[PDB]
Amino acid sequence: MENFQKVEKIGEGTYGVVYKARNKLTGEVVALKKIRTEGVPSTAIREISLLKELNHPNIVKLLDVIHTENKLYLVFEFLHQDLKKFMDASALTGIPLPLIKSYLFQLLQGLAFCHSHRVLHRDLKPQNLLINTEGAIKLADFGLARAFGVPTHEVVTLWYRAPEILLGCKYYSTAVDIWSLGCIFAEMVTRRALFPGDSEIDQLFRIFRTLGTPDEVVWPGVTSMPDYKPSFPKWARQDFSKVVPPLDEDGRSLLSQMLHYDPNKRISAKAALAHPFFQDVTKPVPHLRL
Ligand SMILES: C=CCNc1nc(N)c(C(=O)c2ccncc2)s1
Repeated sequence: MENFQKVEKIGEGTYGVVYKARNKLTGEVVALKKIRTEGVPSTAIREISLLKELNHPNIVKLLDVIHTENKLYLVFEFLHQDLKKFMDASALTGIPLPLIKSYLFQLLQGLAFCHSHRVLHRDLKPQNLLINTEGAIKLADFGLARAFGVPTHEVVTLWYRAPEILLGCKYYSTAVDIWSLGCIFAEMVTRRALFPGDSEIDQLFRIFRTLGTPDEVVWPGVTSMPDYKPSFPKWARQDFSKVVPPLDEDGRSLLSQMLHYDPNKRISAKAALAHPFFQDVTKPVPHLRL
């Protein structure tokens, strides 16, 4: 904008570009997202202005929404690093379990809050989980699909997409976020993406190959879904101890519940917080190189 100075470009999206900026007047440093077009749909600006009220310590604060000259600016509190970068930097050593558990616990708290207020993220990924030096981790760049929908030179990653979305479900439930967070949990533990699909069908088949091709037994209604094909190959579920070694049984149990095929059987964020895995949760600080 004009009340700001683009320190640097910190991100790219199909929607818009993200900049680290400094408020010429208040001096506060923020992340600024710029978006495209002929009048900007209002049904969007309303679901957006509503997110300005969704305040929680584990949700990146949306400071302002500014619609001007066919441009939409979202001003957010700035964090210094995202989990994707932190994982790459911790890849040789691995994030210590206590920190993984603390991050998973905080993210479930952020989701429990969003979900209790009927708001879904829809596009959780390491790149939009932001961390600070205080040991906090926060949810950012909400999918605002209910605000806009589902999305140059920016291929959308499908690695964290819940199976019901890939199968063409018309209505997303809060379970899509739990699925995405389970995939992230597995990735933090193993230091490798759980289901790195490079196309929608490849994404779906990688999930099937690991968790077994779903059927009416484990997911009632699955065979009636829009993109379900009877011709899908039938893979047997793989031994789950092979999925996230060396994660302990409490962690494996919780992950397995976050990855249930049936959105109705999938654990909620609130129930996940009560899982035995968090009996010894603590809040360590990460070592950050900024
Ligand atoms: C991760 C380091 C840069 N600092 C950031 N800080 C914040 N708050 C960021 C975002 O809210 C964000 C917006 C749109 N897409 C992705 C992230 S990015």
